[PDB]
Amino acid sequence: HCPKDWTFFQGNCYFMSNSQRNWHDSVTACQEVRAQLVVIKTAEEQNFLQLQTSRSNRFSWMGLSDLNQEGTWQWVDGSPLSPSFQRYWNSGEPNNSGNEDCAEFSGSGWNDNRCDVDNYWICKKPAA
Amino acid sequence: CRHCPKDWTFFQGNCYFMSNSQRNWHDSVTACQEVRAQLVVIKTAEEQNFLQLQTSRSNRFSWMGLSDLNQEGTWQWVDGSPLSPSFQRYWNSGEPNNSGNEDCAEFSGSGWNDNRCDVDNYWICKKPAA
Ligand SMILES: CC(=O)N[C@H]1[C@H](O[C@@H]2[C@@H](OC[C@H]3O[C@H](O)[C@@H](O)[C@@H](O[C@H]4O[C@H](CO)[C@@H](O)[C@H](O)[C@@H]4O[C@@H]4O[C@H](CO)[C@@H](O)[C@H](O)[C@H]4NC(C)=O)[C@@H]3O)O[C@H](CO)[C@@H](O)[C@@H]2O)O[C@H](CO)[C@@H](O)[C@@H]1O
Ligand SMILES: [Ca+2]
Ligand SMILES: [Ca+2]
Ligand SMILES: [Ca+2]
Repeated sequence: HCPKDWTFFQGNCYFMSNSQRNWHDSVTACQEVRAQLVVIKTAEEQNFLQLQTSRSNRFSWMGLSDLNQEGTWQWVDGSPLSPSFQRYWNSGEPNNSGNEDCAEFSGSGWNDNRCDVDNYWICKKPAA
Repeated sequence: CRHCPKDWTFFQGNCYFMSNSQRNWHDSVTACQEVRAQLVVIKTAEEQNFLQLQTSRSNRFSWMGLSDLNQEGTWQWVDGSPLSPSFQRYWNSGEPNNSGNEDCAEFSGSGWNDNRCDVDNYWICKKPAA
């Protein structure tokens, strides 16, 4: 069971924003609704999110970043990016932007983009 | 830097928007996000005074970004800060009474009242002045 306007998928609820904001404000926006900028835990979830993103032609932020530009990607839950997910980057990605780097769903895979760019976002929280 | 969008009011470096439509608390939170704002999180007594005057003169019940949804009795602002002991004085007499389970805060008369989150109320957004 999920709140109205939230999507249920494999035990979790996902909120697809209908507006755009920078990565930081997106992290904040999800906490406002007792959720978290989506942290992908399984390949099934990734396929699901990538699909929703591509069908709506909307570049969307996920809770993954390398704010120090040290090439060290971490999820907002504190966990690191497993090498198993490195395959989700689009061709040539991730290419540092020269500024704080954040991950976005773009077409078929993920892109590295500047964190202050305005993108749609996706929040996630357990179903009830 | 005291510039605000049309229909928004300025006070101490921030812009406030009072809605003309009504939505439940949850939808109000997301409504403010759509306009690059946040359901009002009150940080100072002075701000509370400014807002209570605006709301009482409009004669409307309006949502603020405060709730005790996570833990009944412990109020939290949507920005992650807890309701301070000093701000508890703003609840109207006899409130919060959790009548039929009320976990969202609204401006009501001269102070605040907890109401059911699924109730349609006007709302107030806040964002930095530019
Ligand atoms: C006279 C005046 O100042 N008018 C102002 C007005 O002031 C407010 C107004 O409130 C009138 C009622 O408005 C709504 O109906 C409710 O907010 C109601 O409160 C009860 O119901 C809500 C749920 O709908 C509860 O959240 C609330 O706690 C309260 O519940 C009742 O609580 C008692 C005590 O525990 C309990 O015994 C009852 O069973 C319970 N009832 C229910 C339904 O649960 C308001 O009473 O007038 C009040 C004067 O007495 C003021 O105190 C209010 O602030 O504000 C507007 C806005 O500016 C202004 O235009 C108007 O002139
Ligand atoms: Ca409750
Ligand atoms: Ca309550
Ligand atoms: Ca009440």
